[PDB]
Amino acid sequence: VTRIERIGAHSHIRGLGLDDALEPRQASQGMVGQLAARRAAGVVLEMIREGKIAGRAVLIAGQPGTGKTAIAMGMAQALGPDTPFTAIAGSEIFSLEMSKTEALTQAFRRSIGVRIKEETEIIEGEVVEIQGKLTLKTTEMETIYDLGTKMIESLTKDKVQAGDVITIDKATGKISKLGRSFTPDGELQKRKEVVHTVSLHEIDVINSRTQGFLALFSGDTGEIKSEVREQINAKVAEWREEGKAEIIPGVLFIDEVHMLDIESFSFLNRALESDMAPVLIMATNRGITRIRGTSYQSPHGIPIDLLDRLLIVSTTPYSEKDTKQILRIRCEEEDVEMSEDAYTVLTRIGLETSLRYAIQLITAASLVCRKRKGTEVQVDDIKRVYSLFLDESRSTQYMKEYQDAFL
Amino acid sequence: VTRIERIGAHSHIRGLGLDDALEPRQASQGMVGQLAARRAAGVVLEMIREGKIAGRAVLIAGQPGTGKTAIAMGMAQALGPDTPFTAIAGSEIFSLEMSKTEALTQAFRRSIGVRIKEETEIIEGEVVEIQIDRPATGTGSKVGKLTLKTTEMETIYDLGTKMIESLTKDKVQAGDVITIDKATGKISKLGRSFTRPDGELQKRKEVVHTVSLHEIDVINSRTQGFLALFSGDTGEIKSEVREQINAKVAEWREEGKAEIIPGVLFIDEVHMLDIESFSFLNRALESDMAPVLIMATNRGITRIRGTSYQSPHGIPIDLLDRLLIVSTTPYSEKDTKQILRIRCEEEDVEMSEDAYTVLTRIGLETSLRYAIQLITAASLVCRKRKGTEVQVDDIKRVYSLFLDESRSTQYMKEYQDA
Amino acid sequence: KTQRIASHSHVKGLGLDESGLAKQAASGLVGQENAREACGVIVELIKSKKMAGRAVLLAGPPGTGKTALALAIAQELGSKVPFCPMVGSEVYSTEIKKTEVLMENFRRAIGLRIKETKEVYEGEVTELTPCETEGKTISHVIIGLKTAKGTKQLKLDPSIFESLQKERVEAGDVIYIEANSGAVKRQGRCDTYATEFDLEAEEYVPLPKGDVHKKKEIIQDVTLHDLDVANARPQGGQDILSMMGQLMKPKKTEITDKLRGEINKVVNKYIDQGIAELVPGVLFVDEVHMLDIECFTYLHRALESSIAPIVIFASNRGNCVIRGTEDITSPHGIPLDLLDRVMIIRTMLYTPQEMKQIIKIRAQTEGINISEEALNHLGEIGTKTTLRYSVQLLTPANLLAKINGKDSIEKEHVEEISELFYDAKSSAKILADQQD
Amino acid sequence: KTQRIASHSHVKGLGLDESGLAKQAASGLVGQENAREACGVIVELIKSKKMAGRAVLLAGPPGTGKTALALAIAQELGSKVPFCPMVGSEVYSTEIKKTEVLMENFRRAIGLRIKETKEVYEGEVTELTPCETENPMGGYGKTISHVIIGLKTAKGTKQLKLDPSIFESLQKERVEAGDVIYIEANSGAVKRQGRPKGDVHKKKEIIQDVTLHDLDVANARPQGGQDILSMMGQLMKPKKTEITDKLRGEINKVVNKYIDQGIAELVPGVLFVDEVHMLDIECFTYLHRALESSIAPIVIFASNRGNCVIRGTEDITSPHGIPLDLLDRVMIIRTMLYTPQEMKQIIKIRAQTEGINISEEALNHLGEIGTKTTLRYSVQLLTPANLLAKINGKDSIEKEHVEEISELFYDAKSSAKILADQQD
Ligand SMILES: Nc1ncnc2c1ncn2[C@@H]1O[C@H](COP(=O)(O)OP(=O)(O)O)[C@@H](O)[C@H]1O
Ligand SMILES: Nc1ncnc2c1ncn2[C@@H]1O[C@H](COP(=O)(O)OP(=O)(O)O)[C@@H](O)[C@H]1O
Ligand SMILES: Nc1ncnc2c1ncn2[C@@H]1O[C@H](COP(=O)(O)OP(=O)(O)O)[C@@H](O)[C@H]1O
Ligand SMILES: Nc1ncnc2c1ncn2[C@@H]1O[C@H](COP(=O)(O)OP(=O)(O)O)[C@@H](O)[C@H]1O
Repeated sequence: VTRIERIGAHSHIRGLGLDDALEPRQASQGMVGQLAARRAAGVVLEMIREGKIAGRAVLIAGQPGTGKTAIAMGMAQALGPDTPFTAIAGSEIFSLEMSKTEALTQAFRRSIGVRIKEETEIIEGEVVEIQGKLTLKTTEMETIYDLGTKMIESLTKDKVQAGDVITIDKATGKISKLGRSFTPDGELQKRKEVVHTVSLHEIDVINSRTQGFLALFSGDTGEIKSEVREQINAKVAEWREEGKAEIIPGVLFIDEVHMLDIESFSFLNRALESDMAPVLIMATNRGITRIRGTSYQSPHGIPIDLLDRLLIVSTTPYSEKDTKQILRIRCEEEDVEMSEDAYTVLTRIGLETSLRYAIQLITAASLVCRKRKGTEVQVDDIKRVYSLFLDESRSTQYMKEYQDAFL
Repeated sequence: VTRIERIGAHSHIRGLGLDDALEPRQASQGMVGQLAARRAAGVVLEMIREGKIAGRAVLIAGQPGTGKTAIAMGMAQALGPDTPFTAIAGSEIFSLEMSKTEALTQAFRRSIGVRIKEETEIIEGEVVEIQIDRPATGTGSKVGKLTLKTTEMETIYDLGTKMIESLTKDKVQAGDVITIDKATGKISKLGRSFTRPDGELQKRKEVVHTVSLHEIDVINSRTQGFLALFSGDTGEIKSEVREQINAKVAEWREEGKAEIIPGVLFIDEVHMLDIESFSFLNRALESDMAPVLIMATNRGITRIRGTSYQSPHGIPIDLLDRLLIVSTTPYSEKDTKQILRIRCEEEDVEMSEDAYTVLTRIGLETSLRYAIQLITAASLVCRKRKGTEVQVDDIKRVYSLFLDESRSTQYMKEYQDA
Repeated sequence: KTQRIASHSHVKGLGLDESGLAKQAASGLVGQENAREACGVIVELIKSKKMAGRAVLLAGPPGTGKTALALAIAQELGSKVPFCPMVGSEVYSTEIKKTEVLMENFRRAIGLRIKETKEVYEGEVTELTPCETEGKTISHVIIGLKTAKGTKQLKLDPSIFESLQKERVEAGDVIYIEANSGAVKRQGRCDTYATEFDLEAEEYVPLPKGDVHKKKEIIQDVTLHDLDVANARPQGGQDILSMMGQLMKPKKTEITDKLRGEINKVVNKYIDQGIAELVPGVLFVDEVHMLDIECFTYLHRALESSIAPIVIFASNRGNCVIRGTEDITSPHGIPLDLLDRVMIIRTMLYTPQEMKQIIKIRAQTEGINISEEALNHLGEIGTKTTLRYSVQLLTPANLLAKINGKDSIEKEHVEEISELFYDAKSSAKILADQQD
Repeated sequence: KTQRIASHSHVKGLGLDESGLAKQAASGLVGQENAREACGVIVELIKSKKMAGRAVLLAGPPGTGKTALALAIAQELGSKVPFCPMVGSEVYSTEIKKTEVLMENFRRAIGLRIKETKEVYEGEVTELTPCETENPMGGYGKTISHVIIGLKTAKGTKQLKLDPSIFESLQKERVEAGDVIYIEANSGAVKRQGRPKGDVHKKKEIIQDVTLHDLDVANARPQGGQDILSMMGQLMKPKKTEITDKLRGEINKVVNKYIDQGIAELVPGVLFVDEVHMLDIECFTYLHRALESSIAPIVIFASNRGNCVIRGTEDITSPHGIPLDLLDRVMIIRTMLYTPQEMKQIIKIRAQTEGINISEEALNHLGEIGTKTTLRYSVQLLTPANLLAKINGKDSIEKEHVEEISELFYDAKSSAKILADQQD
């Protein structure tokens, strides 16, 4: 029994620990350090929970290894279930059959949700043929349903047998399902009040003729721009005036924004100045990089025009003392115990090498611990794994040969 | 009257002459000279016809005008019938419809083949039929009878009720040749020309049909004809070919029902190509099922397309180390006149020995291909002169009118454009 | 019928001892003990299934044979764990974008394992008149099956009866039936005439042998990619004349919101019911340094996902210009961002003393034994230029040895064929003269 | 009525003597003796049909009449030999790959002559009933796959049987009693709404000249006798690439099957590629094997520049925009530059076809101004001078007219002198 959800780099943390005073705990949900980044992330996260404004952009800055993606994934789980969240890489918007504006526009639209309350009754159960009156049977109770001449001609063409579970809805819906008994639940007469949270794909069902095809894949190219505004904003606007539906804001995350086309940066101007639009959490891992397509030098590889539309939150590298603590937190992931002297060698390696390498040293060493038939890892184990796998800084020294440079 | 088949540049040679001791003849099957490349072509040719190994790459290198392509043409003509041979160009894999990788592995797909041994029952002979089945009072079987005669013997048996529809659709007359098949297909011949009688009274036709790897297409596509006649859409979906195709071909192989026959891939002008294709050739050859390919590169060291680095022989070291290079030497002065003579015999041209001497000097000063272009235009001038033999004056005037690149290089002093 | 020694068949996998140490020469693999243990850890990582999204790296000069070591990694895990290679040149596609291609590969690695009991009912079909009847329809099917081993009767539903009536079915015909409800039907499969003529055509086959009911245990593993592509498309065919020619199969990019969530939920339910068991895949990437930088920035974010399987990378060249940057250079042709977090495995060239050993293993694998002199001279030619030159020269030496009539290879044959086939180094020496 | 005066419209032949000598002034073509004598062997090469796959490159200064000479070759070979002009920029296409256009150029160049004997049945249509539907198996009621349709003609009435697919195809179109409907063995539907001499049964031999490429496109997509294929006939595929085995192997095999019977006859074509120095290097790479092909027709090229940088290389430069490997395969032809005397003559020869009477003094002045800058300018100054002569009422062109016309329009070289003043 192995679920699809598995242990991973960002999968070990669940939720973002916060307090009423917005004071980040020392160790909360597997997160240690970055008190300023966690506090500011809690402020902008509260801004997401309030939903008083739209079209905001937050850019976090810092050195590689400060947990930029870990903060975004931490805020994603703390947003709560049944809420739209869209996190896309900078290369996902590129498409040959689709325009560069279509992917970003749909990225802004798909994050905004709509809550609609509809009350519909559902009568579902078994079927018993009696000669036209069908007796609906369920585990809890059984009732008799009389039928006229309207549904007889419809059931003669359709395939209906005794024992099959049928679901009929007062919406006048008809759904035929398998028996699922020899191979239902509840009551036959029930009044169901259900709140259906709907995404912004209403633009796609109104634009397209059928939503079944385009619901399972990206499908069609860029939709007409006038339909997204006049018709969609008109219907949603009237729904806000009537009070039937309530739009719920959402989060849109983009990682590695340092490399992007200038067209996207020019479109983000109107994207942020648009009436409705989700907040933007941006993560740039490079201080100064030339924007692709032109020759320029700007901070965070972004134009100076869009530079003032982002709220930058700086981060600090983790201290050597906190590395042992977060590694102790990572020890609980695989349920593998380490000796007290092993954290000194592992942290010592993590000082001169990247942190993720030390994250892989424990998991890689636990397998050799299994080969040693021991119940706990040893210093010789991690010292052997360090000889088996070496850091980039160590492998660079052995590249001084340059036998074939391919130059 | 004539077959209307025009002779090309490499159409002059037919087959590849070889010996049991691997000693190349002076002139064998049209090939003259290049004894080293002849013996090497015999080694790789025997290895290909062996079929014991697959996935090996052989590269041939030579200067322009050394006859490097004609060797591969002789290997293709001497490869034998019913042997799949794929010939592609380095620029042909570039397409806007499909990716270059899918086109390359599509050529690798077309190279390999599968032979399946099946047996069916096919009736051969004339048809003598009297049809009473058309009129009927009610509904009935309307079987009737049938009478067939063959040079071996004659057979008389009733008509089929299921095939009477195909008999009414197709043209059936007295003395007409029609072959009924177990597949319930329609195959007939002309009975008016033969009768103004062949086959046996009862005979089974067992034919082994070579099945190309295109079966992946009909398996993936809804219809086999559309994507077989034209490219249509792109290739098959990923992970489908290995799972369904490798599983099915795994059920065909080792069970004795079918065998795998590796093919030969031929790429032209590989010197200019993108590094992605060069990287895909290595892993494509390292795959379990790969054809034995031969590639020809005329140019020397040249920068590969896609990068600013100049690789040796216009190919990176990764692909160069993966295959063996066979270098070809230019034609000797003694072999040049022999090539001119065999081209005279192939093109039915009669030239004087002095024309072979002067034209041989032209072959020493200029490339042999230019001389092959001079003799063709000189034969027509000989036709204008009405003589039955070409003269040195005619081919000299042809050399005066048509100027070689090396001769026309000195005429660029006009500075018409820059 | 014959394996034909496809590619290199001498690799049976690592085959290391239970103590954990690696032999000098084991299972045809010689040397690379540090790489042997390095690749011996990752196979235990895959067999443990504790982590998802791990990254492996093979760093070595061209010709060290790390791809064959990856094949040993694939053979050690067995046929249970799905393993497929991905070349760096297949990411670029006209119809499908590169991001959707790489995503489809990450969905290709992981797979599901379903244990199903196949019940095969095949034989002569004798259809009895249905007993149930009355507002009439069918609602009950009674079909008899008669084989030389015995006769049985099977009751079927009217839906399967319509599935049979879709094709041509007649009394006394052999039909195959599976628990999947798929039934292969052939009109007139039994051998009979009764019409006085043999022209009925169709297929004339004698009565099959074996029992009617066949109970088997078949465990099928289906990759999640085929499930996403199969469920995303209507996957219908031959039910309409116009639609089959209308659909061009553009293979458009799937959406992550609906499809990944739906497939994830239904697979979670199927594995929670105990019907299916999810197994991780292995991704082996070649020429990783030749991908575009967008495939890198999408690649690290893609592997950082919890649902991403373990991926293996290989660096065939040293420091080179990054694809698409044209300016910034990075070691191993990979940027410093993705070069981090990926484990590094050292691969070193073999000493000349192993040349004759590897050539000997390839010789005994091909099935031809060579003399000690041909092994010494051929080994000297191998260590003089490259191992691939001698390994590829092993076959033509046996070919010429067989043509002359000798049962074994001699130094005159290998040294004679070495002059006919020029190595890439000597061919590069003859060139560069700027001639012709 | 009006030929639009393309300026290339007046030609007859190369004007070569029966012994092979090039006449000074023949068929309105004066000059380029080496070019015409060089093409006299080319027209015999194309007329001989024995050799194929040989390319001839034309080189010379701009305006030497190489295009008009190639047109004179196409007109000398006759209307039976197809001539397809093309430029290096035409091969670029979004739907078609770059190599497929050059690949099919050899197919559209080669001509074919097919004699198709067809039977036609015409007359007044009289129908009885349609084909009834049938239940699955069961033998039904028979009376299927037989269509009884009578035809009434002036010679007589004859009843004919037709297949169910034919009547099924005619059911979509409007069918009434007493209408003339043409029936052929090709399953074509020809009807006349609102409305027959000769016998009911007819047979005729239709000789059609079809290029190979037309058989390629028509072979890839059928005429749409079927319903779905007719829907594909209504919705046109933008383009599709044909496989090599279908484009070459199969069609060449069945063509060879038509050759041995003697009914169909194949004729070689002429492929004219102009401005080849702007063609990409990839079309040269494929053009190597395209020139090495046995069935490839003779190709003619034109180079308007002495030396150019090879497209896509950005570094290596080559004469005539062609690589040396490909330049060795083509046969170079050098064209002589025109003298002012033959310019003064060719201006008057051009004025003859134009239908404008020009005095000798104006011809001399046009020869002077043509020698000063370019001949093409004096060619373009012919019409405005005559129009001004018609406006002023003069019967013929005068030196003052060409002086005013030459004064209004600035020369290209003079404009080049006025250009680059570094203003605005
Ligand atoms: N404060 C933290 N607490 C726990 N884990 C962290 C923290 N910061 C980073 N990590 C871990 O470090 C790993 C690598 O982070 P990474 O994505 O490289 O950060 P960045 O994107 O800022 O370079 C992540 O998987 C994350 O789980
Ligand atoms: N063995 C041979 N005998 C006769 N002619 C040959 C031979 N080899 C090559 N040729 C001639 O060379 C021409 C093709 O040369 P090619 O292979 O293109 O040279 P390269 O490979 O140097 O470009 C053909 O027209 C053919 O007539
Ligand atoms: N440990 C080993 N012992 C013997 N031969 C090996 C070993 N590893 C690899 N090889 C040989 O190397 C070949 C594969 O090399 P490959 O991985 O393609 O080189 P590269 O990685 O440079 O492309 C195989 O044919 C195999 O015989
Ligand atoms: N020898 C000639 N005889 C008759 N007309 C000629 C001759 N040479 C050139 N011309 C005329 O010159 C005009 C322009 O020629 P052009 O096509 O520019 O030559 P090229 O193709 O060599 O550049 C043509 O319309 C043609 O009628």
